[PDB]
Amino acid sequence: FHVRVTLPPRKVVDRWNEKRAMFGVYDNIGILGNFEKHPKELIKGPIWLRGWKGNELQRCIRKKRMVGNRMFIDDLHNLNKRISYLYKHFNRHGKYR
Amino acid sequence: EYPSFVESVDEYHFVERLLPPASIPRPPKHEHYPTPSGWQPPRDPAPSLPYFVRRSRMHNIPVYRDITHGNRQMTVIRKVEGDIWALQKDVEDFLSPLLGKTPVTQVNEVTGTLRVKGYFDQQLKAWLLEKGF
Amino acid sequence: YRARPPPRRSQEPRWPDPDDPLTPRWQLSPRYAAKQFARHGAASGVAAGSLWPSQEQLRELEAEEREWYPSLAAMQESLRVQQLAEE
Repeated sequence: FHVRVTLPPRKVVDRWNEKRAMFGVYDNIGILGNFEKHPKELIKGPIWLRGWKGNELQRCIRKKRMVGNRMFIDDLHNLNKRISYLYKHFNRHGKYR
Repeated sequence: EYPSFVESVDEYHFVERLLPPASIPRPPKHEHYPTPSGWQPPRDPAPSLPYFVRRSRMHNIPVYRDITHGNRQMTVIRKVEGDIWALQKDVEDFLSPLLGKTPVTQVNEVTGTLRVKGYFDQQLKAWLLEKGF
Repeated sequence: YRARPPPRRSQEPRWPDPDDPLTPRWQLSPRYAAKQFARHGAASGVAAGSLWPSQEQLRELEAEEREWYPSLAAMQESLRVQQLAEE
């Protein structure tokens, strides 16, 4: 529980840099834009996660269906074991049956 | 070995009949009100009461029923612009002789909303028609 | 700052490389062509003749249609048998 004896350099954040100042700029794109491109298209991320959601089990089984055959042997195997564990933990355990 | 096709603009007007409207139409003016199903338009001027009830986009008085916990019966008056207390005075005073007691109410100034305990829907429509809202 | 150019949707008819191995199969389907025509079709450059069933396809649809789907007269004649039996 020994704590730092030296002060850190004060962090200067300019909230006016390009990224923070442009943040949320095209969000209304569908509405203000005569709907053509829907706001889902603004999402930059992992290829199976775009504009979609789910709890841990659904995430895993989804990733396995979409990008599965492009996976490395090890992460594929861990993906199978993880899907198994989550499966029987969600179905067969809990307080609320 | 492709089939021969013929191009024409004549029969296209039929396909105009199949396109859905994305906006609701204004109700055609009739000679007589109320109409057969009972829809009655608002007056030419608006009343002088310090509140106004916007009719819903189908143009009906925005009064609804609501049920909480399966036994709790309420009536919601919605879309009110003005002093809502002004409205609550009138609603309460109008409902009181029928109920025998002053009805319980929740006023919401931020929502512009009134809640009344019980089902008064039928009797509230008739009232907000008289006042012309 | 100036904002980025707003994201737009090109309306030019779009053709994925046919010989490209990585191409998704749902974009190389005979159906994708017909829908391509339905969106533009002059600008798409889809042959209009292709949008109808071929000679083979037509003989096969014909076969199914007369096999599983009788004639109105025939079905009335079919009902008469049952009603007579019941009486």
